[PDB]
Amino acid sequence: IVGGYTCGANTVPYQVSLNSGYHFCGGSLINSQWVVSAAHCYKSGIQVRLGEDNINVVEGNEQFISASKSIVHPSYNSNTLNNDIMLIKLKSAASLNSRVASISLPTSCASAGTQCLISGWGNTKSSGTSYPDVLKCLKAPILSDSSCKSAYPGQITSNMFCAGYLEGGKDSCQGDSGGPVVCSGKLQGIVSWGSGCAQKNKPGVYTKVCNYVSWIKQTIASN
Ligand SMILES: COc1ccc2[nH]cc(CCN)c2c1
Ligand SMILES: [Ca+2]
Repeated sequence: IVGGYTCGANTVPYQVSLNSGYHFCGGSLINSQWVVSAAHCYKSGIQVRLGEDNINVVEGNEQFISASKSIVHPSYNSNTLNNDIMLIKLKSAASLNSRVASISLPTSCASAGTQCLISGWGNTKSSGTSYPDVLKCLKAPILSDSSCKSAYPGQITSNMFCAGYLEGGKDSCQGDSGGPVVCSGKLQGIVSWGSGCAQKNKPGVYTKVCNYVSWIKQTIASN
């Protein structure tokens, strides 16, 4: 997260870190046994880390639970990042509390202008590299479909939205991948892609979760 703020320990209780020996992606806890992330975060050997603030220090609220199964969206296209969503089933249910909590799926798609919270442990610079150890937060609005399509001609599908600032300076970045965009207490987006981070006229692009609720619910019910 470039141009954000330090969230504060366990203020974003649905945020997960996907760990394969190191943090490599975020995700969101949607019930005691399931995480949603980005399909581009797929790999085998995932441990889900819940209750994290500092990803390098054991602070006492963590739960470390191995993935049993990963399900990439059947229509995920790694070239276009259309359908950039994946579900991860935990080996055992998480213990839910004020610091480890699920985030509700949306019943409705959020409109342009809605303010959202984006969180992650990604890079905090738009040029060069500095990785924070504690969770960073950014408040950003959903942009109009027309602004989003004007910024990324020929690349925005109906399964994507833009959020952020056309001015630049505030955005999700490398290592924020898979993390949540929460608007009005519902999961509306997944950190998916962009052209660099925090560049002028290049907002972040997010998976439009409201289009996937039926797939999520059906998949969870049968796995
Ligand atoms: C440094 O460039 C990258 C590299 C990989 C990335 N994944 C997701 C994003 C978000 C951009 N908002 C991103 C940016
Ligand atoms: Ca920790």
